Amino acid sequence: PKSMQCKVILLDGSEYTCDVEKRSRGQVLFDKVCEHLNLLEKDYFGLTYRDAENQKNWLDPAKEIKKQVRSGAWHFSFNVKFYPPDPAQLSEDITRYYLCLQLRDDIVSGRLPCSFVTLALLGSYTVQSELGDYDPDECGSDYISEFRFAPNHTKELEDKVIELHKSHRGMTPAEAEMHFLENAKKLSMYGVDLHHAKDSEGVEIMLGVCASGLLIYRDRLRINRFAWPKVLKISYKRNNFYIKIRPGEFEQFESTIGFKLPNHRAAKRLWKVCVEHHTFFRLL
Ligand SMILES: Cc1cccc(C(=O)N2CCC(C(N)=O)CC2)c1
Repeated sequence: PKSMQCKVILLDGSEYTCDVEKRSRGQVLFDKVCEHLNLLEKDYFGLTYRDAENQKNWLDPAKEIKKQVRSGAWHFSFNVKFYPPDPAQLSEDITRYYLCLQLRDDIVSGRLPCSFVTLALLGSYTVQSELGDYDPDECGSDYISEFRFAPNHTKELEDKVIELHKSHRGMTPAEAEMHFLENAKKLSMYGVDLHHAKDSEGVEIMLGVCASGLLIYRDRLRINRFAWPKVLKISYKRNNFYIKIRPGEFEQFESTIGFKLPNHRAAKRLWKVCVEHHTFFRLL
């Protein structure tokens, strides 16, 4: 039985290596990673890989790994797939812990924009969780933390993290992680997966997929929001993605909004993440 080596980047930035039979479905690898991580609440997570176009794709647990990675290396990342709207309702601390690690990367990467004060508050909870109570021995007026807190670090941000860290004396890692999540979950881009698209008039927009529904960012003056209930059906054809929207009660007919994606694979990728989000958040 011939086995392929798999390399998985974990949320702490470490590499897990294992082997699976070469015809294995994604679920086989995912189960091995989750066992390694002592993760039971697996439903919120998945593995990503990079395609021949270098785009992030979700490894489908139901399909053979080889028919997805195709010509590419068997190299993956472990990621949050479905961001829980209320992390306090997760049953395990270790689940909240992996969600915190994901969000810290979302923030440092700039996928999850954040005000100065929220960057410093989130940072202060991370330090409390990672190091425990504030110690002036480690920290002088010139302190810079090893922790990455933001897409651009300043001395003022490092100072504010320490100031808030001082206020958290006696907080346990689980408690600090829960506070981190209570703040992160409120950010306007929390758990929003963004896709580049053009509207029916060729104007560049972003589509966001999240728990509550589909967002159309036409600009900061005009964001349209379609709660999952308002979304009749989803479809792709060629480079196009279509959303059918319920009529207002007493209008007779649904509306169709069409979008032009960069290529056929980007349209199919958007369709599949929408279907998965609608199913997941239909059942939550
Ligand atoms: C489709 C739809 C319907 C209602 C609200 C939104 C919205 O604005 N989101 C989702 C929630 C998110 C958050 N931080 O909870 C802020 C962005 C989207």
